[PDB]
Amino acid sequence: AELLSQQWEAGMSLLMALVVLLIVAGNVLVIAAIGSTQRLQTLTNLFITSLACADLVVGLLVVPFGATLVVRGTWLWGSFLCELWTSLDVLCVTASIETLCVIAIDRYLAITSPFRYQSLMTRARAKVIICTVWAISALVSFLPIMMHWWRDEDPQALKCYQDPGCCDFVTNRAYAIASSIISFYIPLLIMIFVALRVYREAKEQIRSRVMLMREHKALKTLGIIMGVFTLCWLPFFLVNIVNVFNRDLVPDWLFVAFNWLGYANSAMNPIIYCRSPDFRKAFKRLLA
Ligand SMILES: CC(C)CCC[C@@H](C)[C@H]1CC[C@H]2[C@@H]3CC=C4C[C@@H](OC(=O)CCC(=O)O)CC[C@]4(C)[C@H]3CC[C@]12C
Ligand SMILES: CCCCCCCCCC(=O)N(CCO)C[C@@H](O)[C@@H](O)[C@@H](O)[C@@H](O)CO
Ligand SMILES: CC(C)NC[C@H](O)c1ccc(O)c(O)c1
Ligand code: NA
Repeated sequence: AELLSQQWEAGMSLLMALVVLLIVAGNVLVIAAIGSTQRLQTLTNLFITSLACADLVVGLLVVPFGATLVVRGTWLWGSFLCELWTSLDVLCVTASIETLCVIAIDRYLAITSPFRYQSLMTRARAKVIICTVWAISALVSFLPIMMHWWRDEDPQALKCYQDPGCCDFVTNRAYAIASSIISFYIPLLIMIFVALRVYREAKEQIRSRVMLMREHKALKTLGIIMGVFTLCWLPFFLVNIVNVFNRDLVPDWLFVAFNWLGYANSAMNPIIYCRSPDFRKAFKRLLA
């Protein structure tokens, strides 16, 4: 029994250490590549930097803390840090999906009014966009959490809030539905709708020719970013709505799983950016 625990503990700590490393390595690379390569300092890559920062926070903060939880079987860090950890978790997913929308809108704009785009998109304005995203994201994630709008009346739940070694995010139905809709479902819809317009206007372009194939590989890359993010988080967000209506329909282990799949997504973008010649050559440079 104490052997089964020691085996599991150490093998899990390892897998965990790996995912931390993969996320932090991958995203530092992306930030450095962009930071040190003028060729890669497009306005669009500013949003990528932002998205990589969200993933970076998941790597440095979110995953390590949740790893100690998954490994040791309790929250070691006390109540305040549990709330902060919970916030940083919600913040990141919110910032990611909002930044993806911005990216999709940037691309729709550049593809359908290259001239208006030219005289409306500047570095100074791209920074305002990024900050506004983080501002709205913080607004929507921190305040209700710090202000306890999320808590439940149930005595089983009240037992967990009092237990300083419990860090379970048991929420009332109102918050479950609300935060899901506000932080994920609405920007998910917006992003899809916009990304389908981008696809249309890109296919009503085909009918120099190499200039247009290079742009279309880049577009499809962003496409994959958005698709993969959706697959990594939608199963969690459906299961979240469903629990509000029936806690028996979907097994608990699968609810935990879908959340980790969510965290896993922060590892993926740097791999996907390898489709691009420039990133790949910058990745070889840096790693020496
Ligand atoms: C909480 C949920 C419901 C919000 C989800 C919506 C966001 C994903 C998107 C939809 C459209 C985006 C907005 C579209 C345009 C802008 C203008 C943009 O930058 C500027 O206006 C710079 C102008 C300047 O100051 O000179 C600021 C961000 C903002 C509000 C964007 C921030 C994110 C928005 C609101
Ligand atoms: C952007 C996210 C914002 C979400 C804001 C949700 C705030 C709503 C707060 C809320 O709905 N409750 C108080 C929570 O402080 C009610 C719950 O406590 C509920 O458990 C009880 O009223 C039950 O008795 C239901 O019949
Ligand atoms: C393990 C818990 C803290 N993970 C929370 C999950 O990432 C989440 C993200 C956004 C939400 O709106 C939400 O309710 C829940
Ligand atoms: Na607790």
